[PDB]
Amino acid sequence: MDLKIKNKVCIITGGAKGIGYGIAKLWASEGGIPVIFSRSMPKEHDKELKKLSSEYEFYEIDLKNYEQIEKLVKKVAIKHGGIYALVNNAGTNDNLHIENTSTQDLIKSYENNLFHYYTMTKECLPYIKKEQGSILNIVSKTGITGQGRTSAYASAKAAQMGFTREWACAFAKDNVRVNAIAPAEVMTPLYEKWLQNFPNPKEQYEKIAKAIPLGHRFTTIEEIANTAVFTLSPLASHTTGQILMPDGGYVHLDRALNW
Amino acid sequence: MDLKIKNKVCIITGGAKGIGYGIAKLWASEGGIPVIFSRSMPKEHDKELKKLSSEYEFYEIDLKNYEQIEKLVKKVAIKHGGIYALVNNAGTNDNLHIENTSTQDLIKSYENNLFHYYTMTKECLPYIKKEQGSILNIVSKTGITGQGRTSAYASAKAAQMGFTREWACAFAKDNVRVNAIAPAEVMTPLYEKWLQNFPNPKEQYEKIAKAIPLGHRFTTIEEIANTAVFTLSPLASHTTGQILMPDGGYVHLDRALNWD
Repeated sequence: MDLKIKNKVCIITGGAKGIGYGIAKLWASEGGIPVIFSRSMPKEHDKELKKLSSEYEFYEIDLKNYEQIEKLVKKVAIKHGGIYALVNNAGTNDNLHIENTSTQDLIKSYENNLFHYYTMTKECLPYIKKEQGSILNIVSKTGITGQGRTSAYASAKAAQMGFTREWACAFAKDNVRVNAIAPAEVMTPLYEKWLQNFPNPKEQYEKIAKAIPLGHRFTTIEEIANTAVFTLSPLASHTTGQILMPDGGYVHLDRALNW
Repeated sequence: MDLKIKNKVCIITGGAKGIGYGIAKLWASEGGIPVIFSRSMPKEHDKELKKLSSEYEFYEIDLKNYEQIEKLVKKVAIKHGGIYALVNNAGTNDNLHIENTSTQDLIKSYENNLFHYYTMTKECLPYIKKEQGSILNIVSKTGITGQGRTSAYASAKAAQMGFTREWACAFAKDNVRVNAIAPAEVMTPLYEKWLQNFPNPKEQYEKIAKAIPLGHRFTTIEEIANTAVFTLSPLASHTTGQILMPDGGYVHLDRALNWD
């Protein structure tokens, strides 16, 4: 299947690790040019991305600094001639519960998880409109389902679903598509380290994983990336405003399901 | 992108024309083997599918005949060694409004549009489970949004969304994925024929298409097929229970949206 993304530039925030890095590698392996906006880039990942895409670039960026985003997005467009797509992905679940988190720390969490989806999209939009490209917002099941001790992350993820619908409305006339992917449980190196905090890591994994109908196992980075890159590509040219769940059935299947 | 469907068999009901045929062609272009279950097969379409896949087959079938379905699904599995996927797609919008349609005629509509989704899936399931394959139900925006003068079609399409969720639950343990695609307005030769019946076909098209946010134009068969075949493939290996809308924004974006 020819995704028709050869030499198309995609900026990926938080693209140096985890889901974002999986999207970056697949974008490059399909002929696209990934541009990584992250605070840091592991040297081994820089090496692999360079092997996959000779025009790939890493831009060291503090996504809480709006002026740095404006400067760096413009440098990307100058270097490459334009931008076809943006994947907003930087952020983490910081488990900030309302009952012991101040409003000020909610806002600090939004600085880390929410506001740069807006700033990045604002600055990329003139270029993405010119190329009739794509915006993809990586969100989370938690913005749909809740979780119970993570008010700041849950509301940021839902806000980004709202941006997805709003920007889909705003730019459909421009033939710019705007979609989101809501992963549920995705195995990443960071998740693996978290599981290793537990007295029995395999037991904790199985405790979480048994609630996933399809295979009682976490989604893979590859599975998220496959749907992300297909959705960004022109082969998904009438898909907009969608919140996509490649999640093993986590959101939609009967909560009581078991083996 | 390597979809990893080389030599995998997919049965497509209503696969001789329109959306089903687009799925069949793309399945074959990507290395899969499409098997078409329909009442008839255009000669030119048979020629094109054979050009794409020497093992493609057309089986003439009355999808209201459950025993013929049983016998022909078995024939496919014997011939090819198994079945990886099923696309349930046969049916039409017959615009049967409740106020002037008897319950008997509702049921006759279900014979045309609904019951064979169950029968086909029942008979394919042992084979698809063995191959840890995929079931894809083609439904319609109308099962979600309603329309207003098509009770039989709307309820059949919604019933099939129910089957999608139920079968996803039933066979997740078997690593069988079950999903649906809900197209909105898809340009097909059948749609073009329907439009040509109006005194002003262009204006009728534009009246409908102006309500589609992405481009004020119908979805293409290729757009439906691309999402269908990707979803069927092992690359969507954690996608199940989904009702997918490649639809230009028809279901989800503000109904008031316009280009002003």
